[PDB]
Amino acid sequence: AQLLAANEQKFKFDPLFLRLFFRESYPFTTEKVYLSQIPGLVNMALYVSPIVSGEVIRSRGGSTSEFTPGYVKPKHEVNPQMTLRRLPDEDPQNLADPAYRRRRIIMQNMRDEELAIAQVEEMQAVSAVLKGKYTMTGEAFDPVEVDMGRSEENNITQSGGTEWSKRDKSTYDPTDDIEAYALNASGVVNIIVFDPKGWALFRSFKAVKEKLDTRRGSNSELETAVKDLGKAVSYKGMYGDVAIVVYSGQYVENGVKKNFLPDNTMVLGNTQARGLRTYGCIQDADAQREGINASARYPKNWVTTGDPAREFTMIQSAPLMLLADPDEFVSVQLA
Amino acid sequence: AQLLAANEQKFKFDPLFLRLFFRESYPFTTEKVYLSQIPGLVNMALYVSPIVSGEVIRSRGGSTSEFTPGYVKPKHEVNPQMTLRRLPDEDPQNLADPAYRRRRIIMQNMRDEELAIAQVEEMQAVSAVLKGKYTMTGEAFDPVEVDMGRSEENNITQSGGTEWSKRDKSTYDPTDDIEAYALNASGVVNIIVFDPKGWALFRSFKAVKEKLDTRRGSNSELETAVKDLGKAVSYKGMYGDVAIVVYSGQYVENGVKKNFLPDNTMVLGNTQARGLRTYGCIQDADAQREGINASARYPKNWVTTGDPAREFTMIQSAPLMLLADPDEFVSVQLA
Amino acid sequence: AQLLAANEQKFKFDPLFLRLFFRESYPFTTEKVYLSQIPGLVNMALYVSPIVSGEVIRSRGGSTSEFTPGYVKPKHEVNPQMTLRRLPDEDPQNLADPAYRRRRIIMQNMRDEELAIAQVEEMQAVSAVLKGKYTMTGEAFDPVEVDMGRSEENNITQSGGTEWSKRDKSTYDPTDDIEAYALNASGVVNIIVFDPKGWALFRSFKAVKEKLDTRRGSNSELETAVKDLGKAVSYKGMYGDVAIVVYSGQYVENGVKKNFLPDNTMVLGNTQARGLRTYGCIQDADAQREGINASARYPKNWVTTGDPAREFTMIQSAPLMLLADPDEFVSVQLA
Amino acid sequence: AQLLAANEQKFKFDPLFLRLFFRESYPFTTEKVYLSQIPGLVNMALYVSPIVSGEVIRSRGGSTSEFTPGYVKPKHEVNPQMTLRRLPDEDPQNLADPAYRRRRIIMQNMRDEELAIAQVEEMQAVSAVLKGKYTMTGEAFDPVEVDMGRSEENNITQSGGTEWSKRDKSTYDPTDDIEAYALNASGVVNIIVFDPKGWALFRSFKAVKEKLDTRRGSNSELETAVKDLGKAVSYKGMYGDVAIVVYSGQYVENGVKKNFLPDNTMVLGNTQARGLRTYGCIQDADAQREGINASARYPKNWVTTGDPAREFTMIQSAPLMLLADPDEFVSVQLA
Amino acid sequence: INDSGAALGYYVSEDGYPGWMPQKWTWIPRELPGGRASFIHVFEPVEDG
Repeated sequence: AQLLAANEQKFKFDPLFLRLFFRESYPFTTEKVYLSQIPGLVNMALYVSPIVSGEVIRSRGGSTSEFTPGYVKPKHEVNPQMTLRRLPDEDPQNLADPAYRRRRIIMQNMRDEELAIAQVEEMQAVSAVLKGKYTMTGEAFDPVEVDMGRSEENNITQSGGTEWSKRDKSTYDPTDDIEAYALNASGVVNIIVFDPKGWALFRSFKAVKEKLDTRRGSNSELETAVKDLGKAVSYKGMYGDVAIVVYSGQYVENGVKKNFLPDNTMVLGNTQARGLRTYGCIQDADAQREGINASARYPKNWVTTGDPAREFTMIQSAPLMLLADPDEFVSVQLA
Repeated sequence: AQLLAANEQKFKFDPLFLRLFFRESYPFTTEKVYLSQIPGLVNMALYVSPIVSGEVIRSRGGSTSEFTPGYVKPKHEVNPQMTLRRLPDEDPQNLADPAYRRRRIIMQNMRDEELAIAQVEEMQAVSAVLKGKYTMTGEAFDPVEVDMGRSEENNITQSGGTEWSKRDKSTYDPTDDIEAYALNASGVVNIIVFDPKGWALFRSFKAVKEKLDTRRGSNSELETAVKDLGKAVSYKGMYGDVAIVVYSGQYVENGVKKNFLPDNTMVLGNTQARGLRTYGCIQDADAQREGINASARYPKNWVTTGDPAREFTMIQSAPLMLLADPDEFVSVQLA
Repeated sequence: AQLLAANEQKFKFDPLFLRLFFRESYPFTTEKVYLSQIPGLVNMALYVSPIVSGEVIRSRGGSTSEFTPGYVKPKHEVNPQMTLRRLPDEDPQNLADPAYRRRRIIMQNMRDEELAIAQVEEMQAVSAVLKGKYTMTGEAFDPVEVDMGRSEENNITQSGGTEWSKRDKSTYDPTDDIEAYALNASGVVNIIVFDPKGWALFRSFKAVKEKLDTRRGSNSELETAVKDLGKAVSYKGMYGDVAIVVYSGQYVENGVKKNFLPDNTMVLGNTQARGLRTYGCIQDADAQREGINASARYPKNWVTTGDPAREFTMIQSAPLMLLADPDEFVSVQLA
Repeated sequence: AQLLAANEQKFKFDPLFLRLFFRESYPFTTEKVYLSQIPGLVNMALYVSPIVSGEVIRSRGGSTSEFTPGYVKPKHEVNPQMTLRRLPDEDPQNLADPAYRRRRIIMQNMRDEELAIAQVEEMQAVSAVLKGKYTMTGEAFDPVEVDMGRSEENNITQSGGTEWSKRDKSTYDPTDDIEAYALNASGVVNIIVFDPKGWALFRSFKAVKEKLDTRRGSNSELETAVKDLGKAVSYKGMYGDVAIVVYSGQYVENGVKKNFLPDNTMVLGNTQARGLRTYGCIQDADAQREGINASARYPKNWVTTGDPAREFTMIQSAPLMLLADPDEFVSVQLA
Repeated sequence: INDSGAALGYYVSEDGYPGWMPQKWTWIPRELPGGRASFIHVFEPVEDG
């Protein structure tokens, strides 16, 4: 059992979703998300006559304001019985210390913990901006469908009508489809991040390959983001006007591993779409009596006396991240 | 209700228009803009004989001296009912204080306010140097067209005759068109800032891509400006003689977001073009009896007693920024 | 402008609805009613095996948890220009005092105010337990239908089939219909409160008049309730097993007066039916910064400086009282 | 964790079964019920000759003395994270206190607890005096059938032969059946409490409706009992000689609610039938070392340190209430 | 105080400097039983109570 302050990572490397589209964090002192409580977009046009001023403007009463945040509280043991991750030859005598082994093993345990919540949050993000629906579900828990409201024109499919696979691999240009799906996106699209084989049949067209610019032509901080997360986001290059990226991230589930992304999917939208990170109550007596009922995360190291007389690291959170405008992204399944 | 002095930002990050072309601020104690009152360019050649001296030289009587400044006075509430933007772990106990929550929420509110007036001012700027016309308009207000006087040769179009899209993507050099549009610009052009797809079809020509220098070759403080505003201005590089930039700024309107820039447009001109920031009267009793009738901006925090018994932050301004020489920039719609 | 504590009535005389069926008050710190948040009836049967114990039991997630409380905030003036209600000869010299006139006139004003909100709340109650539907409506406000879920067998009609008017006035006994409508009421009925002519044609049958006991036979505190509110609830007597009451309450609307009760209606149910008094946010800066965001009522006396330079008494509330079990009462329109 | 003495209710409102028929409590220091140990009815006739006296008389050795009491020990949390039941406007500042919230929430929790054990005990009672069989059962526990010994003539059925539904609704008198089932009841019957539709088809006969007296004619304290529990026991009136009651009590099980009573059933017997409330051991170290091994109920408030580091309210009991004379009541299923 | 008015103790709210500390009320008796002057509360009362 070590203090709360032993929670230093400086490792925030989420794959460009919770850090770039979903910056809009709202931890609450209350259980649910109350979209009426969030101001979101403000009623933002009307003025008043040059004699007096008008009424009082409020948070404009969101129609649906009741969903259950994913209160996730996992834990692990940091029992000093293992040989640990030994960074090359930094004096294993301190590993021989139970104190250093226990502290850096709580380091390792907790980092596994937040990357676990981060990967489940990224699955929530990919569900969110791929269908507008999120499955708040788990065993011994009712499945609540949390819908931002993704429209039908945001779910139009490439296989409908003519498929890119069922097209000329040399002369056909899918740019026409690119603006066709981008027009009904309530904004400009500046990233065309694909799943791998989706980008494969996208680039199979020649027009794509002599239309794209392999050069840097550094447009924004997206190159810096790729250099940071050189793991699963791949900056293919410029398609001229728009940036071409491929995400091949993978989640390692209970017995097997598989990619986050489905077979062939796309979301057309902006890099500055508004993403909410509403956070529920944290059900920990420590959190309430020290005021961490409204926060992002909560770690603790703590000893059980009695039957499971041991010591554990416990991580608690409650995210219900969504997208403010589901119509911002057009979600297309590809050929 | 907090004092006037609680208006500290040190955040002036306008996108290179009101800070680089339109430095020429003229807040007035009078309602309208009186271009005859502004000296502008001074009658600046004649001398007198070596015996005596001549007559008195004045501000040379601008022909049109009557336009309505955009007196913009929005407001918001800073009601201490929200959980606020929590910068990472700087003692949320002070957020628990109504005093600190209220002061940093008036900070947040007012900063939203000046960035709102800044973005509407940038829309005014883009209208101004893209057509020479500005729409001083709003509901319950007559639409006044404020024209600097952009000439026809400053509005000549690329689609007229032969389009760059309707040209050889490999051998054609658009530099010829570059000096063709630059010659009738009343000066030298040293920035070729495009909107994204405009620069896309500009660079689609090979001659462009082996004529441009990707290197820094740091010419001026424009690199410093890009490093400051790494958001929406993108320093593509050197085209040799001239700098290549792309602006992809976006305004987030009442229900949707969209780019400031039209589809394919260009303005050819200097970085030192003269831009006026005439400012009208500020209609606030506080402003008049303390002499802020002639200024840039005015904040206040103030309580309403009675029916809307609440407390608000109010921001008031009246810009009518224009360009001294509309002929300085040639405005071209691209292929 | 007098302090908050000058709000002493000790006059709670609501007509047996908000005090006897709808005791179940739930003022919230949040705008809407969240029936999922209210525990209501608790999942209340299952035990666990004599080895260990089971899972955690929650508030069992009400299906619909979003309705708009009737945030009612009226006001009046207490301008010391009137001669007031002079209780017989208690020294009118203090009425001659502006201080005493103003304080007892704010007394009179505010009491009118809570009896106004009480009478509108009683109209809400009569709509609620007469059809299960409530019209949350007003000009410049969308009409929300708030439905508890009154079933069809709770809305079966006496005119259907054979009417009591179309029956033998001497030999027919409406007791058969009494248990016929009481059986599908999810409980025992112990008050048969009628509207006046409804009870008139009920008692027109002889069997009723020699079956009813005019005697006191004091069953419960309902006699005490009638003695308290001797105005519009009339304890007719005993019908033997069940109590016979008649409500003839009247509301005095904008230009005219008329009874609360429709022509001929009945609700069959218990005296201990569960009634919720969910209360929304109170939109008053005073209420928020002193924590009266979650309460029943809020008075204030307050001066306006400027154009309406006067002084007013303001009353604010937000009730959305409903019935937990709409099936508890069978609502019948009579012959 | 609060002391044992914080267990004050003064709320004993069981529905006339455990308080009127089953007063005969026998908490033991031993696990099972030992009917041989209970004296029950005493051998109560023989005297001795007027010379000397006879042998020693014992508890007359009950034949079956081994059944498993329903040791029920549920619990709940009283975590101070909820807003609680707010009785109208008694100073919510004390609810703001964690001390007052925690104490009155343990009040609420524990009262839910004993009413839970009371409702399961009432289901045991209704099984007992409706068939003489009780199912001592639960998951991870063998189902023991505890039989008082209800005889066949105590289980004779109305549907056998001629049904009351299959009779004249006007001229047939079910009083003949009333004494027919009452004669083999080992005593006089003075309550004819029905389930609702059972009483409905009972009273459908005219002879019933002009034979019954709706008047009070207050016979005993049963009117007082109905006035106390005006919830689910309904004193229909006098049938002349006998009292007519209807029980419509309901239990709210794991996901749904339904009446205690089956569709159409009756038990004919006395109001003074002998009911045993044998109580087993209480398996709580606190209870043993302070001598509450032989008692009715045991509450406690207690903190867990370690993995479930929380605080709970725990209620423990072990009832095995039965009827001394199963032949006292004739159990009839109706038409 | 009691019904007779005898000043038993006091509820000291927490300091408010800087202008953003919350107030918490702490118990302080007026004097110790042995006559020790712990909380010297000297004020001039114009009337009783």
